[PDB]
Amino acid sequence: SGFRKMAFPSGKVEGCMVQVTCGTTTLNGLWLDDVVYCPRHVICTSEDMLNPNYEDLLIRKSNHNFLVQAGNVQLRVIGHSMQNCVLKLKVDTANPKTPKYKFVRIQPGQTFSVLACYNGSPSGVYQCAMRPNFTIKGSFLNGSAGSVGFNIDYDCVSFCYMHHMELPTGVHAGTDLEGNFYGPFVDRQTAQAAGTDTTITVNVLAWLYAAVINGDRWFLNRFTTTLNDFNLVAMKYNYEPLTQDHVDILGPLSAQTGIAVLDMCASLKELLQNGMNGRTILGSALLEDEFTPFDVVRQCSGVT
Amino acid sequence: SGFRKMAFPSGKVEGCMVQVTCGTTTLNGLWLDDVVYCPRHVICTSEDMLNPNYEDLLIRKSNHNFLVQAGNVQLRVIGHSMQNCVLKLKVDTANPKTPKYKFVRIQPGQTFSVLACYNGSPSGVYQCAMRPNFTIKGSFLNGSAGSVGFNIDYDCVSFCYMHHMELPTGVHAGTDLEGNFYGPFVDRQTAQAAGTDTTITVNVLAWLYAAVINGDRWFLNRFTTTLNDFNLVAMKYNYEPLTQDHVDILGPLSAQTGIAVLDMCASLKELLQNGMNGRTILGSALLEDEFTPFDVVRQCSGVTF
Amino acid sequence: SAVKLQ
Amino acid sequence: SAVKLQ
Repeated sequence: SGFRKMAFPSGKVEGCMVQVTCGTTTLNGLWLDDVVYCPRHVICTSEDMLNPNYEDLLIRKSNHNFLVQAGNVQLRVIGHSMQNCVLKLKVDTANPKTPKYKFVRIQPGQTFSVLACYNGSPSGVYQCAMRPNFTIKGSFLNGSAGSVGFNIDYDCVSFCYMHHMELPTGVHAGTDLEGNFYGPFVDRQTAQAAGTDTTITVNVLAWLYAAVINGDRWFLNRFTTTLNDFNLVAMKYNYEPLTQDHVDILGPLSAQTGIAVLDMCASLKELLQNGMNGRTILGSALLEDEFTPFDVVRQCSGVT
Repeated sequence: SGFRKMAFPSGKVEGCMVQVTCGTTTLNGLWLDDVVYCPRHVICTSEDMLNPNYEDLLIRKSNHNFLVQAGNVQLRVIGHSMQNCVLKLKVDTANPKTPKYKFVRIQPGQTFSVLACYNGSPSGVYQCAMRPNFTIKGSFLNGSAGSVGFNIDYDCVSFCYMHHMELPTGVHAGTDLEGNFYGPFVDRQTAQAAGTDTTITVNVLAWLYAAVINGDRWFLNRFTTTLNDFNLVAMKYNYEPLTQDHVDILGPLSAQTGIAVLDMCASLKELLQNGMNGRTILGSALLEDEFTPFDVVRQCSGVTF
Repeated sequence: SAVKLQ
Repeated sequence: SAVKLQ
């Protein structure tokens, strides 16, 4: 029993973290086989933060202008290239701790773990969701760029996020590992704002199923709803539309608990109307939306 | 900026987790040096668990009755003994990945990272606090006993918790790594209840400081309070007594933010008497008490390991 | 219920 | 206000 915001074990990612310095700028890189991936703004100076031309900044650099440190060992850079918003630094040694891995681009509403690092060393690990507006609500300070987000499946690390920057509202933005930003953001210190964020409906429903699995039913009611009427109501509370694909994805949890998805939808409609009235659900006084249906099954079934 | 429930990096501990099987019972063990530590109820069968006589169950066992698997490598057990509620299994192979470590016993209110494991394989990591009633609000299924809780201090992993069991209320209980239970519980399958829990006041104040560091000041007010007056209000709401030692531990956060500890107490008092008025603090509608003052500093200053 | 040894 | 590259 119990339900916690659980991250993946970080060991396999720890063994890939290095430090990259160009000039006086230092951030983190990811060392897989003989390539180090890092955010391209490591080549910026103080004159290059509003409108950097990264092609022009990079052509002025030689391999030996990049200092890569893995623990207390310097790695010699023997080539460099830019791919979208990331640099790829070829080094003369393959990382012997390279796990089996994949680069994936995730969708809004999917979760992942973050290993927050500074100067190539880890600070801690936490669980994140890609918000509908393509930001993440992380915990990142100056120097954390190049920290990564990831999922582990069996023995395979799926890297899905590289951290770049913080928006003025305090939320975070970054790229996939091919250097394409999530969202309509760019690596410039101009004013940029995300779309209005919304609540991840399919995740809230998964979490309500988790609460039932854990033995709590107080919030259910005798009603059902059409998908149409559910979405008309939920939208009024700034919730994301629920699709038939989402309904299908909730099938396993529905079958495990005996509660039809549209009956859980009717529960959620009443929770939004009423609030919790001094009660909590799985220890929270708000409706939680950063667990996916897979996260719930993983944690209530003990996947390792 | 931002504030998250942040666990320690787990790599040093992942390398220490093994599977221990005795008969039909399987759980996790912690492999350090040439010893594997695990809960003593691994020697129980399902019929032995209402009132096990662990002394007699263990006399009946030989080294070969314990199967220890480290990944897919079998570690031969060459000695066994019981220390309180843990077994110590001497093995033929010292763990080459043993980190710098110590065993520590923590006090209520202190936090730690849990590496939840099944069949000797790490499943996930999350933060926990030892509650004032000596339970932890974990996430643990059958087979998770022998999972450990830890903190890191630079070079040294400090192991403070080994998981044993789940109470009827769904909260969890375990021991230190010398096998001494936290709280008034015993390892048998009987009805047992923890004392009524209370809120860890010093941690709530740390979390309010974290909110200030992150630009949340709406709850700050111009009122003042004495330590004694605050405590009189705290007890009415089931909060632990704030002590002077707690006031002192909050020094660095108080000096960082320029808010006196007693002024943060005045803010908390008003939060307790009037609520949040439909507002949130750091994304939460409840007052959070599972961050210690040091947890706040390690996160907000980017301390690494 | 009773305590569950895990 | 401005984005901060980290």
